[PDB]
Amino acid sequence: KIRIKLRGFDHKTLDASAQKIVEAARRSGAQVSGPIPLPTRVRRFTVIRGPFKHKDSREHFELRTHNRLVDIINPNRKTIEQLMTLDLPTGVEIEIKTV
Amino acid sequence: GNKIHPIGFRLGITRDWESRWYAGKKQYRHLLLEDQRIRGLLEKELYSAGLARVDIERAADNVAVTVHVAKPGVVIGRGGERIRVLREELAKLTGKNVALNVQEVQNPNLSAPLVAQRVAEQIERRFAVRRAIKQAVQRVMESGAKGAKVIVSGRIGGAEQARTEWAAQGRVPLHTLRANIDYGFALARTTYGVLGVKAYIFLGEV
Amino acid sequence: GIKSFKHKGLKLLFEKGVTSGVPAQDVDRINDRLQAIDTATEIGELNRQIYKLHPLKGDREGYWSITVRANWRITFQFINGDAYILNYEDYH
Amino acid sequence: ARKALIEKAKRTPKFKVRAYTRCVRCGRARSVYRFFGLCRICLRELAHKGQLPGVRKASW
Amino acid sequence: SLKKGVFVDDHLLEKVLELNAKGEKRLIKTWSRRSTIVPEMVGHTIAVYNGKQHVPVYITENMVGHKLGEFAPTRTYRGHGK
Amino acid sequence: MEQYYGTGRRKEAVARVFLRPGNGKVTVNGQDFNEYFQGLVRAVAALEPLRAVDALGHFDAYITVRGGGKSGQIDAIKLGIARALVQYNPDYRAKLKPLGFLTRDARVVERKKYGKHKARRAPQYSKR
Amino acid sequence: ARRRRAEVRQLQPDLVYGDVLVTAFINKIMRDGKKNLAARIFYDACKIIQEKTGQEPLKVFKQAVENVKPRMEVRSRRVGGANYQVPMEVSPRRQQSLALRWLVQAANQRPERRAAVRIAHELMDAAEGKGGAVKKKEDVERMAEANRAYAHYRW
Amino acid sequence: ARIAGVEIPRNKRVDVALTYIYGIGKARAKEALEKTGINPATRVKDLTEAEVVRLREYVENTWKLEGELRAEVAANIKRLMDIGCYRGLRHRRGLPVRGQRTRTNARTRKGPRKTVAG
Amino acid sequence: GKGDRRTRRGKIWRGTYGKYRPRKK
RNA sequence: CCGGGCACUCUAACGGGACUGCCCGCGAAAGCGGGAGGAAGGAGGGGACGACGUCUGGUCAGCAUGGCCCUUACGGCCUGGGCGACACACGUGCUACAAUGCCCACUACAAAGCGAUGCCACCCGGCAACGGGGAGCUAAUCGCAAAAAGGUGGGCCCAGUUCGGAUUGGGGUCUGCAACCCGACCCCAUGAAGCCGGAAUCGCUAGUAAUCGCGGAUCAGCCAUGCCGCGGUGAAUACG
RNA sequence: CAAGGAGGUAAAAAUGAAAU
Ligand SMILES: [Mg+2]
Ligand SMILES: [Mg+2]
Ligand SMILES: [Mg+2]
Ligand SMILES: [Mg+2]
Ligand SMILES: [Mg+2]
Ligand SMILES: [Mg+2]
Ligand SMILES: [Mg+2]
Ligand SMILES: [Mg+2]
Ligand SMILES: [Mg+2]
Ligand SMILES: [Mg+2]
Ligand SMILES: [Mg+2]
Ligand SMILES: [Mg+2]
Ligand SMILES: [Zn+2]
Repeated sequence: KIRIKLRGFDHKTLDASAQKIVEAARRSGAQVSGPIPLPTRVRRFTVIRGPFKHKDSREHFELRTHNRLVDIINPNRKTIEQLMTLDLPTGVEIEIKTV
Repeated sequence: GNKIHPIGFRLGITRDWESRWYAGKKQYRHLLLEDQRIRGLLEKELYSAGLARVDIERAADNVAVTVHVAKPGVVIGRGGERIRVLREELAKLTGKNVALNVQEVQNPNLSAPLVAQRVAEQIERRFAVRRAIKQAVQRVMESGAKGAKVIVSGRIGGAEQARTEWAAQGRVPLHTLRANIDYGFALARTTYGVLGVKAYIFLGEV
Repeated sequence: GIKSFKHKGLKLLFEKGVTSGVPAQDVDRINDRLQAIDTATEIGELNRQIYKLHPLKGDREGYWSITVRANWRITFQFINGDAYILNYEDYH
Repeated sequence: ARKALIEKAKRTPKFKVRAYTRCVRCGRARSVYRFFGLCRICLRELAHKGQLPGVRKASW
Repeated sequence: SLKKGVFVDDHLLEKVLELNAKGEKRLIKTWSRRSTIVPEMVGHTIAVYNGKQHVPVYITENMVGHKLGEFAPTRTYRGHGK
Repeated sequence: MEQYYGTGRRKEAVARVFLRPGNGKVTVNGQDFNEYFQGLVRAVAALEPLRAVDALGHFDAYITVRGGGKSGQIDAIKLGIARALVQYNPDYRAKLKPLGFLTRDARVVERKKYGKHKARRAPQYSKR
Repeated sequence: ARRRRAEVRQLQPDLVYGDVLVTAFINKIMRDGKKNLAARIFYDACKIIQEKTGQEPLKVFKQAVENVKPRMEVRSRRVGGANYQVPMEVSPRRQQSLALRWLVQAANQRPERRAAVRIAHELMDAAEGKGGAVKKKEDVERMAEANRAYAHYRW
Repeated sequence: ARIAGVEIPRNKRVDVALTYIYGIGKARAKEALEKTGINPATRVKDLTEAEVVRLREYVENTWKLEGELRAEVAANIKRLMDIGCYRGLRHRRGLPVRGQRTRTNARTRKGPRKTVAG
Repeated sequence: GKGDRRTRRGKIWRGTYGKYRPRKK
């Protein structure tokens, strides 16, 4: 019933921090749908390489925003207990909602 | 010439970020401006420390700020000032958790920003630049470096004629990705103008 | 007499007296050459030693060029007692 | 007109259409990205610095 | 092309209406084409600014959607060598 | 009714090919292998690996397709049909190689590169 | 400087025929990369061949190409600011290419209204040895004929 | 059939033949024959005289067309004669009315090039 | 007629819709 | 669409996968040719990556900065004008001169991206632009979008013509304090030049050229036919 | 199988550029 979403710019921190919550939910009495890899939202932009006025030949950058989903079954305060405030991100945004 | 910033050229693999936080739109713009104003405010009254980095991390009103310094001499024991209101003056336009840490950069002769900054000081001391370059390189090479390279360009020793002094010992492969190459830069302000100091420090990888 | 300007700085200096188009130390220099190019009834008069006068070559044929200072040239076309296309150009 | 001109860019009153974007790091009025609030010049500088969270070189 | 607005300058009209009761003098300026021809005060002259000076334009019916400054060219041209 | 693998891809096109051992030479997806591919000459070339083998309608085709346009889909179907008959007939390998019906064909649309007008077409100039 | 001799490109055989030639012809018909319209026109014209003559288009088209084949062509070469025109032999690859190219071009040169009827007729005319392409072929061989003088320059 | 001021178009579809009148174009064309109730794909070759009469009576009336509306259009430009606006001066000088680019182009009103050279 | 504002083709090219190109169904 | 299942497809995270390693021939070696080996090969196809230096190259109008100069002003505010001027000349382009074509109707098949101070389903008015409503969507959920070339049907029949769309009159809509100078669309009517281009001149060697539409940045709006990306169909030729 | 010596030698294609 409990749905958690984890967005992030770094994939290595995401693929690891959203895997901790798979271990911290499985070893507390619940069935956990593993790291669901939602598609990425790549936000590119292309900037002229020079401060002057050399239109041809520039250089572009991208801001990949990754999405990862995980669902746990029963909202028992046994699994809730651990995933309550035992948070270890580096700024990774987490969404917790039940529906 | 034309060569890409050896830091940006890595970023992903080798050399991580310097401001590590995540946000969507309507927030990124505000938090980046604040973030940059922290870097701007710190650099001023903390230059005497000579800061190699200014790492920043966030987590909803958490704002962690790690200041790497060769010699953290300007911290002086708890209530001995140089930290108290100093790490608290940040929250005069922030008001968030101003968690300011201090790191001890062990060898300053292996920190590119510090190397270039030491050189740029010497330019303003009216030192002989070519000899200053040579020494700084060997100094870096003396402290165990796998390769080094310092570059001062323009208006050397005053004198109407922009020059470019060049020195580099050992190995500095900029094209390679598994490089671990530290890059630093510094503005030397002189009574006759402005000149830039590049500093490249290289260690192994694989 | 001068009749046309290709340089906006020179043009303002001679017309309105606006010196914010030229170098500040070259205001008196640029003035006394323009006036001499103005009172000139023939190119022969623009022949004083300090100007280093001389017609250009190649695609710049028909053009003249007195020297203001350094590598800076006042280039123009002199025809029928008048100068045209007055330009303050670096000789490159 | 540059100092009094980066004033108006933040002042923003009097008719809603007279308000415009403006790089914060610089004072550039052109090529100002809404996402960063920066000009294309500054954005490139900081992206190479590493001071742009997540922002990375694009190769494909 | 407006439809539910169809506007004239309030300040142009203020000056134009309070000088319209039982008659007036043609001495009346402006600084905005922005307005519109305005019926009533047709037998009037509106010195419109063209960027340089105030051109006395005259109203004699015939004009409507043409605000003002169309009766106040801003450029000169006049000829191209010929 | 039945199943036989199916993974044919060509230039951003995905086709899952099944075939069910029955004399009814049939179709899939929208309408007929015709109908859905009518007016298209090269559409019927996807069934060439069946001609390469001894299949004059021995299977009931079932290919769900997606992505790309018709031609790529048709190409992908060819790769899927072949991928089926090579799967449940491992000895039918000695015809998918000489005839070359088994290749993903990495030939895909090349990226728009800056400066150039499109892929490789240079923007054209005059010196003067 | 052509270090590689540029290997000969190979095509896909068509539908119903299996030609290693017809598809090459359909390609020349093709404009803007629309093989659908291109192939249709040819097969359309194939249906048109059946009407005006009781012959199978696979031979009518085949023989037409054979009749619009340049035995030898003129080649401009060396010494004198490239002043000479040595009449050279034509490679089977080039006879191939010229035949199909001249066919389609002469076909669209015809005053007819539909592309199919132009193709069909130009093929029938060429199969006989009458087509405007056959003119082009015979013309190119005239040029090659008149240059036998310094043909011994060869190469 | 001498419909308005013209008669020319014979064997060529009435929805098309109608177009050959200054005032008809394409929209008023099918609009006129659906309102008159006549088959658009007809021969135009003098078909049922009745359909032709009804068509003529409706078309030639209703809206202004041919030489009459050419006169009105020319008179609408004559509006900006007097002491007219800016748009009138553009009709005076012979230059484009809608304020476009005249540095190059604008040949459809200026006319073919004259070339000054200097 | 990619530039004629009275075609489904010109309306495509221009982007906008209208009478000569309705917003589907 | 549900029950349920997730093997297929897809999503994105680490991996495996050729190193001419194996066969024949050549060679002193490097290597080269050829052949089963497989999805793939003798740098697989594309990216990012640009040596010492050169051009007194470019950039004081992104920014920093030495020197010179201006300070009731070369600074500051405002309304208006101008950057959009046009006898002409050149560059890069867009749309065409048509029938492998145009118009109308029906009917398919993409990718890469953007959106809750917005994208706006579905209804209602309206020829339409658009306006009234109003559901869903913090978005592999809802929406932008039906991709277009294609196919099927039907109509023009080669004539400046159902080609071509400029220019101009009129009537409207939307943003905006306001669109005269100078905004984009919508509708009516006009329908020009052009029937394929002189001397010259450009691009591209395989998903390539050509051709077709789609997205995004900037952005109230837009003069975008531009630029940066996406996929659809898909040639020709290389003797030398 | 490894060249020493003898001989027929390209055309149409001119100029310089603006302080050391
Ligand atoms: Mg360009
Ligand atoms: Mg393409
Ligand atoms: Mg204009
Ligand atoms: Mg011209
Ligand atoms: Mg490399
Ligand atoms: Mg220079
Ligand atoms: Mg400056
Ligand atoms: Mg301009
Ligand atoms: Mg004509
Ligand atoms: Mg014609
Ligand atoms: Mg190539
Ligand atoms: Mg001479
Ligand atoms: Zn900036």
